[PDB]
Amino acid sequence: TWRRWHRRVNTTQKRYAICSALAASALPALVMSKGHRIEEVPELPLVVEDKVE
Amino acid sequence: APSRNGMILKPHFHKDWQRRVATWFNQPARKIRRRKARQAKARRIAPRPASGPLRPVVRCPTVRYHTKVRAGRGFSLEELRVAGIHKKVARTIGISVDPRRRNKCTESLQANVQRLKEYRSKLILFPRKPSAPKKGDSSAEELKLATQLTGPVMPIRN
Amino acid sequence: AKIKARDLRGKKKEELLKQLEDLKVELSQLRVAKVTGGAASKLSKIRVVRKSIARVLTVINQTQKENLRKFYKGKKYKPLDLRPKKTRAMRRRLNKHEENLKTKKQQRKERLYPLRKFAVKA
Amino acid sequence: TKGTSSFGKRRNKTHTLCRRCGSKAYHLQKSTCGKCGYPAKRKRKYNWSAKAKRRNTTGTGRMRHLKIVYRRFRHGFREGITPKPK
Amino acid sequence: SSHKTFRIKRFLAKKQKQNRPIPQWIRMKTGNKIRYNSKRRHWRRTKLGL
Amino acid sequence: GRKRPVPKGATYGKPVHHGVNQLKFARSLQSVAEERAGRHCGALRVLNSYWVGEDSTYKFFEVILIDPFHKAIRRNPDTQWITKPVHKHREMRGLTSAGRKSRGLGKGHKFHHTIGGSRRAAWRRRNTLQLHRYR
Amino acid sequence: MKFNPFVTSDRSKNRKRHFNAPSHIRRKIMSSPLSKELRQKYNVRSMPIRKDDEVQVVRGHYKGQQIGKVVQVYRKKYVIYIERVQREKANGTTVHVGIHPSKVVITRLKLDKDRKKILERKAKSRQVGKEKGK
Amino acid sequence: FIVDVKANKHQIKQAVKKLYDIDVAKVNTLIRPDGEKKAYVRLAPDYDALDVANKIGII
RNA sequence: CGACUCUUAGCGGUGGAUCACUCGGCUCGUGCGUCGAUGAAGAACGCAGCUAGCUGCGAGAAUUAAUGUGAAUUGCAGGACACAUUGAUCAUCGACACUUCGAACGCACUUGCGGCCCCGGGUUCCUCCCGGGGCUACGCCUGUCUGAGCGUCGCU
RNA sequence: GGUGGAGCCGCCGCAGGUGCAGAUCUUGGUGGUAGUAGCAAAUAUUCAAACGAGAACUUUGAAGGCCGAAGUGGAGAAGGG
RNA sequence: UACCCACCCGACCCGUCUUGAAACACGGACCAAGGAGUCUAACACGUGCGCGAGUCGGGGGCUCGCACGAAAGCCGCCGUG
RNA sequence: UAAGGCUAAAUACCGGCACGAGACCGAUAGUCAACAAGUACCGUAAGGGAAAGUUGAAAAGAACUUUGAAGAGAGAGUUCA
RNA sequence: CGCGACCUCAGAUCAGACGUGGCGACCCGCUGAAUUUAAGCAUAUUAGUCAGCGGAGGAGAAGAAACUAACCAGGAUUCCCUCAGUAACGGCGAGUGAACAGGGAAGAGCCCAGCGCCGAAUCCCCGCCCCGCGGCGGGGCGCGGGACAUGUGGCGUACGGAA
Ligand SMILES: [Mg+2]
Ligand SMILES: [Mg+2]
Ligand SMILES: [Mg+2]
Ligand SMILES: [Mg+2]
Ligand SMILES: [Mg+2]
Ligand SMILES: [Mg+2]
Ligand SMILES: [Mg+2]
Ligand SMILES: [Mg+2]
Ligand SMILES: [Mg+2]
Ligand SMILES: [Mg+2]
Ligand SMILES: [Mg+2]
Ligand SMILES: [Mg+2]
Ligand SMILES: [Mg+2]
Ligand SMILES: [Mg+2]
Ligand SMILES: [Mg+2]
Ligand SMILES: [Mg+2]
Ligand SMILES: [Mg+2]
Ligand SMILES: [Mg+2]
Ligand SMILES: [Mg+2]
Ligand SMILES: [Mg+2]
Ligand SMILES: [Mg+2]
Ligand SMILES: [Mg+2]
Ligand SMILES: [Mg+2]
Ligand SMILES: [Mg+2]
Ligand SMILES: [Mg+2]
Ligand SMILES: [Mg+2]
Ligand SMILES: [Mg+2]
Ligand SMILES: [Mg+2]
Ligand SMILES: [Mg+2]
Ligand SMILES: [Mg+2]
Repeated sequence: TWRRWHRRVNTTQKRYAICSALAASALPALVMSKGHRIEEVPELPLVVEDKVE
Repeated sequence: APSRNGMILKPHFHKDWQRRVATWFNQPARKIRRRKARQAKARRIAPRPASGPLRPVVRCPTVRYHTKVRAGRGFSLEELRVAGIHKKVARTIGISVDPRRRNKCTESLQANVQRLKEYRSKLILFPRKPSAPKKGDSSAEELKLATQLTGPVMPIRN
Repeated sequence: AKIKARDLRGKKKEELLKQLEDLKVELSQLRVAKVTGGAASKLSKIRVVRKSIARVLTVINQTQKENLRKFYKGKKYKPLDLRPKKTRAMRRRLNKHEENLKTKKQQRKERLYPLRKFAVKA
Repeated sequence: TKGTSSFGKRRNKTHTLCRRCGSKAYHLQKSTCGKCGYPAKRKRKYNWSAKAKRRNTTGTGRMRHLKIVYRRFRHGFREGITPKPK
Repeated sequence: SSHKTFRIKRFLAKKQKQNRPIPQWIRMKTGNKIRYNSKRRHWRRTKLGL
Repeated sequence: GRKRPVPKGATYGKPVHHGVNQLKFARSLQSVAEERAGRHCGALRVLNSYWVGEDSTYKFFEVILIDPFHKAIRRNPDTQWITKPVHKHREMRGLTSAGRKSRGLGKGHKFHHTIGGSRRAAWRRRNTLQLHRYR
Repeated sequence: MKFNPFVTSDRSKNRKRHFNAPSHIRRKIMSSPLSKELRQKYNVRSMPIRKDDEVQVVRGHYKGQQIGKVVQVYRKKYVIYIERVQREKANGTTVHVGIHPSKVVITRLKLDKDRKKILERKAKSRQVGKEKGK
Repeated sequence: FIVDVKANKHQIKQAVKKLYDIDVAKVNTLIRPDGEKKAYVRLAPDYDALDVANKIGII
């Protein structure tokens, strides 16, 4: 039971992990290349009105 | 059998660590068990500083630690006859009484008295009954607040 | 034709004992019939009758005890059957005077120094 | 002759049925059982082989007082009250 | 033994009744796993709880 | 004193462990007295004890016991704290005046073992790895 | 998604709570839908099936439009036993064949004191949810 | 008769008497290997078994 | 082509791997924290219309009354009932019950022996005898009654 | 290709109780041996009929035999149930 | 390439301990299935990534009935060390 | 400031009841125990202590003819099989 | 050669209570090895651990300092981090091996005896009523008992308290 199940990351490491994930949430290359079926989408960092909330 | 440069190591596992190992997969459910107390206690004592009673400015002891200051246990006795607060009343008014502190200096005495003087002034004594007489603070200074003090009452910053 | 607890509840004690003793007899014969072939028809009844004896005897001890716990209701010194059977620890818990009792010293403190209500910083 | 020829004259009994245990371990001579140990007021349970403990503990039997305790608690231990009639 | 006690007699009475087969009708019950008794004894092999 | 209860000398094993005459009970004799009086009157709940007299061969410990279930005790508070089921035989656990001295508690630079709850629950804490979740 | 912890979602645990549920519950389980006519008339989607209720098979080998009446209910085999729903055995002795409620549709409820009040109370709950959503 | 196993003869006698408004010369009990207590009850000479069989329904 | 044998193949078995399922485990969390002389835990024996086992129950024995629930129940019978009805069944359970051992309690454990109270028959307390009900185990607390003591006195 | 009857795989990652010929390794199964060893302590059987689908083996009769009252005779204990 | 067969040359039975095994050393009838370097702490070097005279991590706090959650996020905490 | 004494709270929980989940095991694994499991059986006794899951979707589980003393077959029948 | 108080001590199937077994992870007293480790070995260690034994509860123990400190001081308990694998112990070797300060969870404080004050201000058990009765309790009324003067109630308890 006392196997070291869980693990560890530096805050900074795992903040600029989010950066790199977000920065590539633009760039239709990478996003499409996950099979994310974005072809008829108007623009990629896709912003929407705040009516949606 | 050592080989070529390490430390010595007296790891202490000759006893029986195995039986008495505490793993901590409570940790997060405990976090929450706790949450619900902090939470519940506050909703129960509705208007009352959630953190707890008022607690004195106090200096850390041993020589290294000198320059720091703390929430102490409770305000001294000598401290109160001075602020004009009866020790058994203080305990009902959310004023923390240690009665076990040797007060040695006028510096840290008046420093710590000013906290009581401060407290009195920004304290809304919510009256015994609704139709109640003296010392309870007026229906204006009463309507204005339902305000629990989140965080430590009059926090002591160095 | 079931001898329901409807129709017994409000009846005289001595009457029930006759109807019990009617059934008891009748049961004894159904055991005989069991041994002497009998018939499927009879070999069911033997259950209905058994149970109907309960349906009866219940009502007897029900209505006895209902009655019996009405003498000593009010009297102090009453028997074990009727004394309230919660749990040993539980019947040796303190009385419900004997914790909400307070020493007079303490009452005197509860009067002079009760806990106000108050929020602060305002 | 300590085998076969002695697995022979084995007529007479040491052990018999205990009136507390149920087991076949009354020593007739000693008149102590030696599964529970009888005249001994207390059971001989024994921290000792946990195997032989878990063969007869609260659970294994019927629990015919007990099983209806935990019933009564669940719901709250009340008595002398009957659900509202029709 | 021919000199028994009652306690010993009440045993064997019980044990004796525990040998009978399985009622055939059991085997038609909706959800069986039961085909033959499987706790049967024979005086000669398996020698009681005594 | 106390005498290792073994057939003859026969304290089998190593020559440290190899004694029998000269060695002492952990508890005190007073606490044994309390033990045995509270163990007679199993109904009664032990309080505490004086000394009355001694001899070369015995000590005479006179012991204060209470009925938890004199109404003269349930009904008066202060006293009604023995009644409560926690205190069932205080003297067997070592909660008596005398009985506690053996456990070796207090505050300070000597009551360091027993700095958890008690002698045992000191080391329960010290001879454990706090192996955290998250390491 | 479910949410309420204090409910299960476990492949096994409610596979279990099946062929161990008491006859009490099996009623609710052994329910079939009502035909459009009744579903209109009454404002109730589905009902617990009952011994003498008239029923149309919808799925199965011998689906059809023939309104047979229910005969009995294995709540043990946990399956119903209908009228011309039957097969001939090797000896000619006709035996009915099992069908669920769930694979059947009610075409005429057999009404009662106790069954009416359900139909009221289900239809009242339906409309209270629609009036609450309104 | 098969009889309840805690029965004595003066109980079996004041039973059989009470019921088949009979009277009993002597009772004579054994315990069948099975635990069932038998008790075969001689009825006084004035009084017949072969009739009181048909009353109690046996035969 | 003779028979046996070996190899390989075509099929027949034997065995029970593999795979695929899974009302069981295992692990980890949360809530609560459930005994008893009013007589536990534990055992014995018995109990179903057809029942050996498990399970459920206790001479009211595959349960008791009640409240929901609300038509089944079922291997086969059999059934009431009136399914316009505590109304089948199930869950709940709160109404009543609790065979024998057991801390097991009158004394012992043979299953025998008693004591003391009551009520049937017997008697007509005449005593058994036969029937029925209640007590009778050890420790100790508060109280009561009866006492003991050349213990300490008092009055005679 | 056949049979089988319910689920499965490819890449990029992450995770293992991870790959058997061996340990007089563990469990279950199966051979050769082999249709092999063997069914040898108390001298003893034979005929006829019955019954039976089926008889050396059951039964009845007849005949030959043994135990041979310190018994293979007739009753019990403990044990057995 | 694989099955049988045919020929010509080659050719000792594996595993293991072993200076040396085909061993007149030991294990090993055959087959299925199971089966042996695992986890944790502590070091140490090597390397990967973050930040850099800092840097962290808890333990604590603040933000959940978790569906995902016993996660993630955030804290003069952030430094009491 | 001992020689007298009480006490919530955090704090512990492989036993109980009641639940929720999983990078889990998946019937020689997983607990001894998926089932009559602490069962069968062994030992006088302390104690020891197993094996054993799967028809199909539905028993629709071969009616009937026929061979066979009977076990078994051949047709036939049922079945998507 | 009486009767009567008390003191000690018996007997009661007396009136009313109660104790005893089990469960046993966690909880508390005690007791208590040897494998093992040290390349042996007895010192040491395993390890105050297992068995043994005793004892409790919904948690257990402890707890309002005969403490900490050496500061310019703090301030019941327990718990987590931390100190810190450190001060020391040891054929100073195998191992062993805590504490003080800080931060944080939580955080509540209190009661006796004595000195004295106060017509025992007390307490227990009966009887009659009034309410209350499925955790037996209030209210009253009774020359109905009894403890208690070798001492029962209130204030009071050291942070002062009494007057
Ligand atoms: Mg706080
Ligand atoms: Mg006081
Ligand atoms: Mg034999
Ligand atoms: Mg298998
Ligand atoms: Mg398999
Ligand atoms: Mg005298
Ligand atoms: Mg794995
Ligand atoms: Mg393998
Ligand atoms: Mg001869
Ligand atoms: Mg004979
Ligand atoms: Mg070598
Ligand atoms: Mg050679
Ligand atoms: Mg070798
Ligand atoms: Mg103290
Ligand atoms: Mg205490
Ligand atoms: Mg406590
Ligand atoms: Mg298997
Ligand atoms: Mg297995
Ligand atoms: Mg298979
Ligand atoms: Mg298989
Ligand atoms: Mg097929
Ligand atoms: Mg106990
Ligand atoms: Mg060595
Ligand atoms: Mg050594
Ligand atoms: Mg050695
Ligand atoms: Mg040593
Ligand atoms: Mg030591
Ligand atoms: Mg040590
Ligand atoms: Mg132990
Ligand atoms: Mg401290």
